[PDB]
Amino acid sequence: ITQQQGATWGLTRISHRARGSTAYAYDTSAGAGACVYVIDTGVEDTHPDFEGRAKQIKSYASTARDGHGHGTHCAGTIGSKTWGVAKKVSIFGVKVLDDSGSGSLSNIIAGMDFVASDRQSRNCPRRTVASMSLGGGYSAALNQAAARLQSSGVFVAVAAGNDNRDAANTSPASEPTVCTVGATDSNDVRSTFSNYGRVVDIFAPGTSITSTWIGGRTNTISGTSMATPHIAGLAAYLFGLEGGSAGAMCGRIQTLSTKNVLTSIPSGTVNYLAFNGAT
Repeated sequence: ITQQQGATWGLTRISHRARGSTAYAYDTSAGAGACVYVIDTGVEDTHPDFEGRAKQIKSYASTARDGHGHGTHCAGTIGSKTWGVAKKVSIFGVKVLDDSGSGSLSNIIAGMDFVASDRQSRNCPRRTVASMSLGGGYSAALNQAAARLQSSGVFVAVAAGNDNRDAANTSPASEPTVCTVGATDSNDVRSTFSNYGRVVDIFAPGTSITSTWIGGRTNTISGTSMATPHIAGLAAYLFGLEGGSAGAMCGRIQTLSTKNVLTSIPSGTVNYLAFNGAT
């Protein structure tokens, strides 16, 4: 167990039962041997903070690289050296959204099955994760694709949505079999924009999260898209430390989670906050 001093709040929060720490405590295994696919606007794999552990390998949009930054930020929270949860994990960028931030249903689905097939040919001994920080209106097609990816042996973490309503009307968030992620702020209050409801499985840091950005810079933004990679990284971390299965990982994260500390969690929604068991 090592301690990253002065780490960004999201990392400090998932490594401690209570607010107050300025450090990120985590096991040195740091997710080594695990793989995390980021289905978003792409990942600027040239960012120095990835130490070459990130690779943008597929695009279904107009361009082939992340010209927005959203996907790079999520990738950064997953495993960048300075802002990441699993600092030694391998990251793969799958671009399904154009640089504006939008993409077709067909391309989003195609991004999911691509992960399902590609991960089979990659050396990912500890296991594979799919991080989906995207969420539009309800879509059976999106839910089915996410379900297929999950069933194929990949742990899928998806954003709950930012409509401040039940995530039942958001996809892939509404898919029962995936791990749906809500967002919280540094004072343990549900993010003002975070969706909720029975379909949400876990909450993680999502308000004012700092991470990698395009141009080799950094940025601080908010959204369930920021909370999702905390969970994606946590699973990669657990895979590399205690192992586990893709099908039991969401439940494992719920079991380990810090309970009853969040404010504004309506009855019927789980008051579970991501915890890595490092302290």
